Formats: sequence, structure tokens, C-alpha cells
Amino acid sequence: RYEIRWRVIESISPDGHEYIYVDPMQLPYDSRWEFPRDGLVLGRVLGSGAFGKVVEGTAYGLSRSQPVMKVAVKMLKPTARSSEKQALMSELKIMTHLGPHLNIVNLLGACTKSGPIYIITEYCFYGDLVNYLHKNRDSFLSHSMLDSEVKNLLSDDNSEGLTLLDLLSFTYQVARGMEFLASKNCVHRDLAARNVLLAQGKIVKICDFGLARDIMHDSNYVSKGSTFLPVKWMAPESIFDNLYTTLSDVWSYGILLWEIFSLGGTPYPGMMVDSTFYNKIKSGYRMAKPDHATSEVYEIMVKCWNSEPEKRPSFYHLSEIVENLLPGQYKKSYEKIHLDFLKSD
Repeated sequence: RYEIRWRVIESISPDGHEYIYVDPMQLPYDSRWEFPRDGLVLGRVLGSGAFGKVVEGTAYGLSRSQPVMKVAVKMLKPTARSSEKQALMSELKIMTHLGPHLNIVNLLGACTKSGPIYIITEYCFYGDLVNYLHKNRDSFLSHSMLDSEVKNLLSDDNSEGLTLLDLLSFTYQVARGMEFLASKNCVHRDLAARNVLLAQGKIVKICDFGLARDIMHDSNYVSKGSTFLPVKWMAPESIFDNLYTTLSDVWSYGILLWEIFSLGGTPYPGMMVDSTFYNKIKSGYRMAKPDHATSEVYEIMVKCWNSEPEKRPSFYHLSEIVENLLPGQYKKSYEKIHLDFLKSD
């Protein structure tokens, strides 16, 4: 029972109370992704889950830009239920269908022929945002101008105490990653700081890292109908009407920003998901401003949490809003890094 959460919308009825998602099994596997298994050496486990694991690795000759390249490798357990094996190929097909973006964990290649299915993806040095914000909590100082040279350092591996600028950078980058997925009509459905990784250069990449987690040991998921749901991140219409769209992704984005600007805090602190939680959300309960959010940032969270989905801002517009909260130089740096990424290989 392992499947990627992400869905791509193929059509909507004219009303439209009916979404049709692509069946990923119906998509093609471009065999040009295939990479020789002997070009790949596996190393330390990054995370292990109920159905498989993600492992650190080195790929030789996979990339022209980096002939010796650190990667992350997604794989199933040997027990390998067959439907699961298809699920993994489906994830592969979806990633090929979406194409690449700076701010997602990108597909780099696959081993699908003789042996267990491997998906080869970008490796993210700093791991997920939750743990990263935790580890750097004590070092956080608040203090936003290009002249300082603080702005130049942000999108680099240089070492300094965590700052509001960093938090805004993470915010901007998740918005650009989600603007990309939204432009492909891809609905994430599990957007949360745990599904945001941080890579070399402090580049945030959105992913689904569920394969590396045991859902049954994860308190952030609540059982429903034989499934477990990230309830504290879910829009009301997903909770009550089972409706998942880009607009419910925007709701999750607001929850994610709360995670960010509370330095890795758990949403709805001290509030367990139970009958009185659902009633409160339904009745319009929203979180108060986290300690390190500016007023402009909390205003963004509040907008994402509109009870009326169509009144929530688009990820394109969120990107613009956050861009104006950042120094002009930062957008300049991002553009250069965007271009370098696209030129890679």
C-alpha cells in the first residue's frame, strides 16, 4: 500500500464537481532515463519506511556537469507487493511528465530492467526543513538590505546564524516550487515542512518523502477510512468533502509557513486532532501569529486560510508578494541560480 500522493489533473467537468486525474499507469516510461545499475554505488540510508527506503548514493557518468555525483535512491522492500512496484513506476512516470524545476527534488534517472526498481533523484545535503529549523533554533537572530552582503550569502553554503532573511528565502522558494507544480495542474496533497528538503546552496526542494517514513509511527497523520491523513495541514474541503486542489495546497502552504516562522513548531500546539478540533476548524478557528513571523508574513498565512477556496491567493501571486518582502538583490541571485540549474548538464 505505498503510492505517491501527488496527482495530475487531466480534466474538470463543466460544473465542475468532478475532477479526472491521469492514471499514471497509462503514461509512458521514456527509456532514455535508464541508467546502468553498475554506474551506481549505494551508501547510507537516509530514511526507512514501511514499504521501502531512500538511500544515499553515488552515480558515475549519470551527469555531464558532475560525472561523479551524489544522489538519493528510492527503492522498495524485497517483500515488494506488486501493486507497490507499479506505484513506484507511476511516480517515475509522473516525474517524467512534470519535467524539472529548481525547487522540487528532481528525477535524475532510473534502474528498471533486471533487478529491483530504483528511482534516482537529487540529493539534499541539509535534509528536511523540520529537522533543519530545529537544529538551528538556538542560533536564530531576527535582524534586510542588499548592501549588507547578507543577501548575497543567503543562496550559498556560507556559515552564519539563521536569520529572518533565510526564513523568507525558504518561503519564496516553496512558493516558486508550488507555482511550478500548480502550472502543471499537479496537486501535492501532503505539503508540509517535512516534505521540503534543503540542498546545497540552501536551495529548497519540494518532494514526497513518504517512502522514507513509517506512516504508522508518524503522529502527524491521523487515521481515516483505512488511510492516514495529514489533518493539521488539510483544508476544510479536503477534510470534510474529500476535495483536493491547488487551492487546498495553498491552505497547506499557509500551515507550512507557520511551521517555518515558528522554527519547526507543530501546528495547533497543544491541540490534538479529535471531534472538537474538526468543529473548531469548521467554525473558523485559525492559528495566532507565530513568534518570528512579521505582520506581512502572518497576513499571508491568514489569506491562505480563507474558508472560501477561490478566495485563497494563487502560488504565482504568493511568489510576487514574498518577492517584495525580500531585497532586490535576492531576486537577482535567484534568477542566476535558476539559469545555472537549467543549463546543468
